[PDB]
Amino acid sequence: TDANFYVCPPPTGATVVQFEQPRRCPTRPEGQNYTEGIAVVFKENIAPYKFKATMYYKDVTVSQVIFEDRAPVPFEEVIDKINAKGVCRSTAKYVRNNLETTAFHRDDHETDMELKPANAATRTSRGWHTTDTTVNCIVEEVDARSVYPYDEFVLATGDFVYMSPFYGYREGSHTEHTSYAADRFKQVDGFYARDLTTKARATAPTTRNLLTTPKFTVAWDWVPKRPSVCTMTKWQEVDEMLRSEYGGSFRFSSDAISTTFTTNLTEYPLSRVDLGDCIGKDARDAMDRIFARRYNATHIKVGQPQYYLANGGFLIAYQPLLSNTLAELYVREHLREQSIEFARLQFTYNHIQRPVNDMLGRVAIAWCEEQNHELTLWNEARKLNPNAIASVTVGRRVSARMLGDVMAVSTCVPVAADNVIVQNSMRISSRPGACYSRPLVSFRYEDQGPLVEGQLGENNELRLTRDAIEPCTVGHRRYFTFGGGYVYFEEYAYSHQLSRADITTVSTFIDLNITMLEDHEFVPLEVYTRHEIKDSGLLDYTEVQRRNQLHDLRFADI
Amino acid sequence: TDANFYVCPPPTGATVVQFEQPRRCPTRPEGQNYTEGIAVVFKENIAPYKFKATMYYKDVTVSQVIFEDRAPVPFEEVIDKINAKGVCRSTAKYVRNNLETTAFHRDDHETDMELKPANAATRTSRGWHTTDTTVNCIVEEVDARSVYPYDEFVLATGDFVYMSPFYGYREGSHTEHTSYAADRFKQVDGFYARDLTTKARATAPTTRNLLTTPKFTVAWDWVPKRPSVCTMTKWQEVDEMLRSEYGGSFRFSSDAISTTFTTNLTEYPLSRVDLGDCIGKDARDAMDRIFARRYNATHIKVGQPQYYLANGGFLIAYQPLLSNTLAELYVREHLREQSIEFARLQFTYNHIQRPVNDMLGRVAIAWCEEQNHELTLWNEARKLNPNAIASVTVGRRVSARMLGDVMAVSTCVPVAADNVIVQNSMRISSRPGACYSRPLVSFRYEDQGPLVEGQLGENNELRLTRDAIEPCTVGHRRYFTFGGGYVYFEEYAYSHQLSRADITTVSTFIDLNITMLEDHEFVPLEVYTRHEIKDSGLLDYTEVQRRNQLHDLRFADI
Amino acid sequence: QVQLKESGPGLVAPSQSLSITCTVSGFSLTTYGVTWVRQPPGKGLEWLGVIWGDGSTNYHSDLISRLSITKDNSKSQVFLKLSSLQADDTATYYCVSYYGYFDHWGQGTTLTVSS
Ligand SMILES: *[C@@H]1O[C@H](CO)[C@@H](O[C@@H]2O[C@H](CO)[C@@H](O[C@@H]3O[C@H](CO)[C@@H](O)[C@H](O)[C@@H]3O)[C@H](O)[C@H]2NC(C)=O)[C@H](O)[C@H]1NC(C)=O
Ligand SMILES: *[C@@H]1O[C@H](CO)[C@@H](O[C@@H]2O[C@H](CO)[C@@H](O[C@@H]3O[C@H](CO)[C@@H](O)[C@H](O)[C@@H]3O)[C@H](O)[C@H]2NC(C)=O)[C@H](O)[C@H]1NC(C)=O
Ligand SMILES: *[C@@H]1O[C@H](CO)[C@@H](O[C@@H]2O[C@H](CO)[C@@H](O)[C@H](O)[C@H]2NC(C)=O)[C@H](O)[C@H]1NC(C)=O
Ligand SMILES: *[C@@H]1O[C@H](CO)[C@@H](O[C@@H]2O[C@H](CO)[C@@H](O)[C@H](O)[C@H]2NC(C)=O)[C@H](O)[C@H]1NC(C)=O
Ligand SMILES: *[C@@H]1O[C@H](CO)[C@@H](O)[C@H](O)[C@H]1NC(C)=O
Ligand SMILES: *[C@@H]1O[C@H](CO)[C@@H](O)[C@H](O)[C@H]1NC(C)=O
Ligand SMILES: *[C@@H]1O[C@H](CO)[C@@H](O)[C@H](O)[C@H]1NC(C)=O
Ligand SMILES: *[C@@H]1O[C@H](CO)[C@@H](O)[C@H](O)[C@H]1NC(C)=O
Repeated sequence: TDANFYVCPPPTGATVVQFEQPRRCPTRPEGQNYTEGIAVVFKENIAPYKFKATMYYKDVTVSQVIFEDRAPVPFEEVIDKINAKGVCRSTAKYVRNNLETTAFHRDDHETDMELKPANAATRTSRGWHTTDTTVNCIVEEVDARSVYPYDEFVLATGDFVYMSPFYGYREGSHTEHTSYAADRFKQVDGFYARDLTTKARATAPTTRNLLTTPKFTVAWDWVPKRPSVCTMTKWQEVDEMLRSEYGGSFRFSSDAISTTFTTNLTEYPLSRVDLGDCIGKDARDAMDRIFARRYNATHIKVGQPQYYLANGGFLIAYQPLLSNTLAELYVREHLREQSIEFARLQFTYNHIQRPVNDMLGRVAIAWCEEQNHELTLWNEARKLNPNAIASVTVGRRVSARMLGDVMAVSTCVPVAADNVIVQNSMRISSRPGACYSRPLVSFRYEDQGPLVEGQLGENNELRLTRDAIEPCTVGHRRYFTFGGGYVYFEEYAYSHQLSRADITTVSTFIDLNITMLEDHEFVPLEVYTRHEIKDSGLLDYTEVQRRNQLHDLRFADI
Repeated sequence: TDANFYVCPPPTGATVVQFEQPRRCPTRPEGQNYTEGIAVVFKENIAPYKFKATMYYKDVTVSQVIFEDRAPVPFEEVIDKINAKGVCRSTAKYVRNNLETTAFHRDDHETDMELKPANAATRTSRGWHTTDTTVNCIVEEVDARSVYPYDEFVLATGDFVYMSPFYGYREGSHTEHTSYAADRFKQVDGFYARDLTTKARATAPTTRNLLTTPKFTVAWDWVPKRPSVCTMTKWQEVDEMLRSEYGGSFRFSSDAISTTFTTNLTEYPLSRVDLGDCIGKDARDAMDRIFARRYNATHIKVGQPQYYLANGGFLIAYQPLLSNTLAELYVREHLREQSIEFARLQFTYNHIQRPVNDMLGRVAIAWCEEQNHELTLWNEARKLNPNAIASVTVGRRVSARMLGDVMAVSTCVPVAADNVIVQNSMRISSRPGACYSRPLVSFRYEDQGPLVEGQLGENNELRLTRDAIEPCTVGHRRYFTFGGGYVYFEEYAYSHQLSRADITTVSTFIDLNITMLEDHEFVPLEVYTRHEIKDSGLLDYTEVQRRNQLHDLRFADI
Repeated sequence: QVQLKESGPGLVAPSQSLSITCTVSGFSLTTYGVTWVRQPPGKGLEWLGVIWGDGSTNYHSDLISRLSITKDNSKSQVFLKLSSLQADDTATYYCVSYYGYFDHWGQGTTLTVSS
């Protein structure tokens, strides 16, 4: 078998995911009225609306070697030159030194030229341009997303558009939010699209919107707003959650959520809203399902469920429970007082509540300490390799990088293994003494498509930039992941390919049956007579920490 | 809500915490006489004695551009010039080329000058100096600590003082340890303090001690030695601990301690010491509390508790236990032999001890393997970020760094969020092409206090040195933690501030509902026409590992 | 030179709370502590407690449940408190400073518990 390759692009920042941090676990339990039970937490339905938008812009530069900037394209040029004929006007207008100025392509004359598809781009992010003073016209199709407020929508490039995607004039959408002058927007009725790759023209009309931002022109199809779905969505069904009362506020804790919620001790009147049919129905249905799964044989329900609004925008549904052993103590004590109703009886017998408070207290503290141990370790690995940590946290291969203290994320494009080829050598002939640290690769996004140049990354990743170069060494030997198996390289030359099952695996935590042997270092004689560094494998943490120390010494020498 | 900021100073080494390492877990169980039970381990009461001490010293240098060194200040100058008037003598004495030498401030004349408070310092580490040949007088108030032996006390600067803090002549303290000549120490009766910040003079006397070390003069108030407290203290109450006999020595193991103790198979005669009332009382009280918490319903106590001295200075109290199922086997077998007393009966029936030895053997081995897995991962993260690992291990924000193979630790000073301001720009105008990697900040240690300059660190940390500079890039976008929320910066310019709840959170381990999109890289045209590097976020582990490779190539080119 | 003087009610009823204040001069209470000692009629001395320069305090095992000591550094006075007084509490209370170990002692106040 062979795994699919991935060409992960660099995220621009359209999607930023903050990540949780450690907490202050109490040294000794202090919460009152401890109790276990089932819970279902609901998150605010952000209602993400995704759509594709076309971006237009031009580039202008001076041939003397200066003054390079970007500017948008007017509306008439997009709907007449580009839409009707797929061509861009040669002349371009811009502001230079706070003064109106113009330019032309090679200063030839006022003419028109057709647009051509981008050389590499992506199959899902098609783009076009007029050329691979100088003027260039560029048109690109990118994705866009909007949230419940629908006041702004972010493009795939990371730039926000302060305007509602549903704004228009066809269906009285003038009331929609907008932050641009009336002269900066235009809507066309009966508009027909034209795929520049084929120029076959659209088959049916689609009203098109057009906006001109200070840096580019954006256009998207105006679609009526869909009916609003339920305002809340099930975030996660908690199998077990402990509730504690302290400081006039409840405290909910779990082992899987890794977060503590706080409420005002008053049940939110869910009945006040007619959405109970969406939340009350889904919530109650989950309580019985979880209860029948494991609590039907050992626990008993205590009254009807409860709903509370927690800090951060979460709605927590609750169903307090108590073990059969604790139930025996309550009924036994109740019989003494008599000389069946668990509600309005729990927390009454202080002597019976004293041991359970301490018992459940250790469980809550244990989860908090364990979660802090995992959170601090997870956060460190996240900074060390956001690609692997981001991919596992979402269940699919994903690209990500840290934009300071927040992590930007984007999706990766997969490519089949039969569409990639690896070069036979990793040495660069342009300059001796330097060679690529990883094998070079050439591939195509799809079968029969154009070939592109790139470099092999980690975990079948395909890098579009060939920059992983390093001073070369003697006795080189490395294994690189390539599809299902591995590709072996020695002395910066392709040797052969081997499968995944041809190498010893240590899947288990501890394996003492490794038939290892005392390796004897064998260095070529050129290391002594020519003083050329010998191979040392990838840099260990101390090696990189020690390697930069030498750089400081070299700088001091200089 | 907003979290308090922290200005963590660099630890000097007064407090060094070594940290545990992996162990050699047995591949198969080999211990004999396995048994479970409750345990309470006691550590030697080090009895840390903390106090504040004042340090005095002078600096002398030559104006020609040489010979810069430090020297202490005599006793008469401290008690007459500094204590009575808060001034330092202009002239200073020192040894140059193994010869007596003197100096003066600007070579003017023999005069006196007053001391002024330190420009930044800390509210809890107040310091003073005469000036912000050249001579400068400095006086500082730092913390000191001493351990049970009371033979030496370490100052906050990390320098040890080989002398007992209780040494003196008032109450016959001549027998206290000391390693300095009699002429290097002086004690003053009826001494009056004077806070240099106010010069209000003390209200009541306090006998003061004075010592002159080779580098500085130290003075502290002589306080009589407090009565000695119990010699041992409860280190941790073990909820479950397994005891095994092997190689003529017991072996105690637990799941929370992560350390194995070894004893000589002989109970330490705790009754031999009268401290049993402190250890025997506290120990026995913990045995019943732990037993009544979870072992009263499933286990039975086997005889009276036991005490053993383990390697490393630990005293382990024990209470062997056995499950009810195992109890049935013993009583059932005892009845056969009869053709109630669990003591002197356990380990007798070999056929009954054979399965329990193997059963508990897996538990002990399982804990050892799991602990090694966590220890090796924890130790690696410790080297990667001692500040976060040190803070969670103690429960409070703390500063720390690795002094080779040992970690030095110190406490951090908190500052309110309303006392810090962030600059609107992070670009430095002194030299184009370079700019700070994090926003600059200005704050004050307390309300109405003087303002200080610094840089914003990680996790609301405030750095007193502005040195985090980097080659600048195009399309810059970063989020930095600032108080409760985040501060957004783009193109090295302050954009706006946002709250903590305005970013998607992935608190749970796996979240598949991330509404991400395929980001399309948007680079300014100057990257091509001006060849200026584009932003790439923080450096991934491979990037830093790949970035230094280029440096090696650049050095080779040079 | 150091001196200490006690001030109390002299006579109190049983089961009430006692309050005695010891005024001291000659040393700063911020650095040195003060110890309390009592002596019933015809018996030896008995240690009650102590308050060091810091806010920490130590009390006898037989009086920890009822004994309590506080102070004020500005006034150089140490307040002694004792709740649930019994009949045998009748004794002469003294306040002994730590400028030394037990160098200076106060004159002492004779207290009697009776209705
Ligand atoms: C739990 O209860 C507290 C206290 O009642 C709630 O905080 C309160 O929240 C209300 C809004 O729901 C705040 O009122 C608003 O405050 C400011 C002026 O302070 C202004 O914007 C508005 O005119 C309005 O009055 C109120 O100030 C605030 N009180 C406090 C003491 O913070 C809290 O929201 C409740 N939490 C949950 C999760 O239900
Ligand atoms: C467990 O038992 C062993 C063996 O008895 C203990 O080791 C012994 O410890 C004593 C001191 O307690 C050592 O005696 C001293 O040794 C040297 C000369 O070797 C010298 O400094 C003194 O004159 C004195 O004799 C003794 O040598 C040492 N024996 C061995 C074989 O190492 C051990 O301390 C016990 N462990 C525990 C935790 O109780
Ligand atoms: C724990 O729960 C009990 C039972 O609800 C609380 O005790 C009651 O408190 C209310 C006021 O909140 C009183 O009117 C009742 O008389 C109390 N007793 C009973 C039997 O209901 C108790 O306050 C809760 N504990 C905390 C710390 O809030
Ligand atoms: C396990 O414990 C048993 C019981 O104490 C030990 O067996 C006794 O050993 C002593 C000498 O240490 C003998 O005098 C007894 O006759 C033995 N039997 C009994 C029933 O007490 C046994 O030695 C221990 N195992 C190991 C490996 O030390
Ligand atoms: C709970 O268990 C009882 C006893 O077996 C059974 O009758 C009942 O149907 C169960 N209920 C659910 C909801 O599983
Ligand atoms: C090899 O594996 C066997 C089990 O298959 C194990 O018993 C043995 O100890 C192992 N040998 C080594 C040298 O680790
Ligand atoms: C142990 O449990 C028994 C049976 O319920 C009970 O009588 C006894 O008081 C319990 N002892 C302790 C110390 O909790
Ligand atoms: C979104 O969350 C729901 C539960 O609220 C889950 O069933 C669904 O699979 C999630 N969708 C995706 C695309 O991950």
